[PDB]
Amino acid sequence: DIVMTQTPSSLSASVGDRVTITCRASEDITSYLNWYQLKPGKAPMFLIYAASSLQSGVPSRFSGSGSGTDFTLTISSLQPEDFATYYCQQSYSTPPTFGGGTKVEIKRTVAAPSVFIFPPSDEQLKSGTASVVCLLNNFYPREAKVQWKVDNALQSGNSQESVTEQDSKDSTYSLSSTLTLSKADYEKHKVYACEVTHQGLSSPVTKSFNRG
Amino acid sequence: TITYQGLFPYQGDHGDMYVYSAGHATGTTPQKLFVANYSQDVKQFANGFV
Repeated sequence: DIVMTQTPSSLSASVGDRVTITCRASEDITSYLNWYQLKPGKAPMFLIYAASSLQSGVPSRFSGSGSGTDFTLTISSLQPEDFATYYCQQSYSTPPTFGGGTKVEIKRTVAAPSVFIFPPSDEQLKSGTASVVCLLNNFYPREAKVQWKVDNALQSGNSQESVTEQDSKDSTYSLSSTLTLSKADYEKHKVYACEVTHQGLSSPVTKSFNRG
Repeated sequence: TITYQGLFPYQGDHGDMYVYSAGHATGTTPQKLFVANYSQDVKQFANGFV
């Protein structure tokens, strides 16, 4: 089956910035590529048909370019609507295959990462499930590395990461990490530390609390 | 006019229908072949077929 790969899986661009997206095909697709814009909570919208003609009801800034194996989608100016997933699908073969996808995040809001640690409340202790919450708020980088160290020992697979969508006021995601331990293991464990590594931050910060 | 006994199909036999079809193709370029599931199907050659 034909395979379509999107060269930019993810990229960062500000408003009014020209963006070029490249779709790569193992086999020739003369003029058979369809571009779809996907925004979360709504269906994908047709942008270019055959990679040569703009779909009706689509802004002129979106452009279809390229032929055969390589096709290019160019947006003259970035817009809030423009910041959505982009898919390139081959129409040449009987089964169409969509592209890897393009993700855009606004660079209008700038924030410095803030870390908070919350101990489990009494009801969690009586229930028998103890969850410690490390809260990352207002962090400018799209991805933040999070590690859990307890009593100088790293913990892996007992933590989960839940991240809200971009605030758009500062264009920064908010991430909460919860670490779950068995009651016997949790009680013997003392200091619980969540350390986050950020390329933007000069030094990874450790926010910790003692058991009790 | 005489009556003869020989291998013959029974009357009212619809039989098995097989149709060959054109493969998937672009306007000027041939593409993937289009075929049915006949290869998987196997039938008993008890006395042969017409």
